[PDB]
Amino acid sequence: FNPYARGPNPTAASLEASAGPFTVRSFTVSRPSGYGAGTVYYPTNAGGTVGAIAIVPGYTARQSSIKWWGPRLASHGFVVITIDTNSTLDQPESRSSQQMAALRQVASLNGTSSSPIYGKVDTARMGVMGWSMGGGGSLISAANNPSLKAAAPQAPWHSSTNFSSVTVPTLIFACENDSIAPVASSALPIYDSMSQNAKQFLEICGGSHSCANSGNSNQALIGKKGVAWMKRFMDNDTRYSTFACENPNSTAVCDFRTANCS
Ligand SMILES: *[C@@H]1O[C@H](CO)[C@@H](O)[C@H](O)[C@H]1NC(C)=O
Ligand SMILES: *[C@@H]1O[C@H](CO)[C@@H](O)[C@H](O)[C@H]1NC(C)=O
Ligand SMILES: *[C@@H]1O[C@H](CO)[C@@H](O)[C@H](O)[C@H]1NC(C)=O
Ligand SMILES: *[C@@H]1O[C@H](CO)[C@@H](O)[C@H](O)[C@H]1NC(C)=O
Repeated sequence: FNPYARGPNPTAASLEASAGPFTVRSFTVSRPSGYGAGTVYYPTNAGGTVGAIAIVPGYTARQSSIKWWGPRLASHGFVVITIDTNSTLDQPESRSSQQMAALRQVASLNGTSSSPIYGKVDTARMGVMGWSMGGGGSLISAANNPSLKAAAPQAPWHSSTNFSSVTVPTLIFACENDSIAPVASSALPIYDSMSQNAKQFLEICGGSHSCANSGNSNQALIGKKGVAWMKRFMDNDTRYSTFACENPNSTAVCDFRTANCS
């Protein structure tokens, strides 16, 4: 028996749906501690403590760019914080620090009797996501904090592609037609650098740099993969092993790679 398993046995249809099995509520963080602002999404009815995921936007961008992940993930049994950075022009290292400050504050709110997430969080089970420089920051977070259970950045950018130190299970979303952080010089080299981990590469056909953002036309596939990855690795939930590891057989997938996935 897996003490972290939540929710019904998954299906393709249940993971491609706009909403998971749990009812979601949200709040604005009242006093953001070490980052600009944040929104916490949480399930009201998960039936046990859940892991936490912190999601960071790209350069110039705000929560709106990554907000669709909050309800999508929380509805499957996660506490999700979407942040604004101290500056829209923060670089990846700063974004990583702020992402981890957001996870810290979620852990603090677990212990805060006034918070809607009082006693809802397993602080030992955490995940990192983000777009562009926030995706680079997620990879920095993973490199610096190997106790993180999963990473799933989208269209990442970092001034270095070498993440050979990362031992955290890492899914990279990439966008075929990205001209900001081209796949061939950013996402794919970042993927190829990682030698120690479970990892996956999923490139979306015809995608611009914003192909995994709020308002994308591939929420069925991208949401299925992001939830499956986080369930598999944050919850050690092998019910999700096939959904996490499979080549999905979608018209939307223009490049796929996976390694050390079980
Ligand atoms: C973000 O700003 C807060 C001040 O509100 C500060 O505590 C934190 O250090 C800043 N983080 C970075 C990485 O600059
Ligand atoms: C969060 O608090 C609840 C109860 O108030 C507790 O059961 C749980 O273990 C806490 N999370 C962590 C990681 O300690
Ligand atoms: C990344 O950095 C490590 C540590 O220096 C080095 O051994 C390795 O060759 C580099 N990886 C790539 C893919 O360049
Ligand atoms: C992949 O999906 C298409 C679209 O529905 C389907 O026609 C095809 O038979 C599928 N591939 C496999 C493995 O069956």
